[PDB]
Amino acid sequence: MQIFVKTLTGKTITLEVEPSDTIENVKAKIQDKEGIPPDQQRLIFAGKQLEDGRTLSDYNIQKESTLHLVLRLRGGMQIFVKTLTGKTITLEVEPSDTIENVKAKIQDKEGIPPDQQRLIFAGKQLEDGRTLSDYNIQKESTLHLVLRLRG
Amino acid sequence: MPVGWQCPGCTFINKPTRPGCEMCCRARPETYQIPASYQPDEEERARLAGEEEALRQ
Ligand SMILES: [Zn+2]
Repeated sequence: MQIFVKTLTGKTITLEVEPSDTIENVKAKIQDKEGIPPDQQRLIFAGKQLEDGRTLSDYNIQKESTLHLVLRLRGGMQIFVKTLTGKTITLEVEPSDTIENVKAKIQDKEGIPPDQQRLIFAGKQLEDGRTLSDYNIQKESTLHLVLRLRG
Repeated sequence: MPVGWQCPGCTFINKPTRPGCEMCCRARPETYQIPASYQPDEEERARLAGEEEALRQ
């Protein structure tokens, strides 16, 4: 039977599967088509993240169902950056990222140069050259962004 | 069966109190209202409790 996998990047992938196929098998078929390693793939159906050892039938995924594919870094995690405007931005980072690395990702969302960003965590302003790991900043930690505005 | 806010980007259904999508990082819709009757799992409760700890300091 056929199922469809929709990516964020718009694209739709068509797969040939059996209800008995495991999520792992499905990711392998996506890798065969798109080159994406299964360990970087998150598949979503019925609002749930699908687990590798379950089958399509386990999730009641029927012929011509659409699954949604999101790509995530193998060793990554998320943190939140709260701004003084109340916007919360969610970022994918890893323990190895330096504060400078994190600022670069913030610049993509906020349009603010790193040299005008300050990040505060646990009452302390963070230093550019240190890692999230160094600061014991774990998954789902909230950092606070403050802007350095001229004048 | 999931309960929460659907990310309109990836269709993942998120914990009501999470500010951004657990799958794709997209921000929670501004129109979604956290239900007063939501009872967060222990990990999310502890996360929020941590945030609440920070404010008092
Ligand atoms: Zn999403």
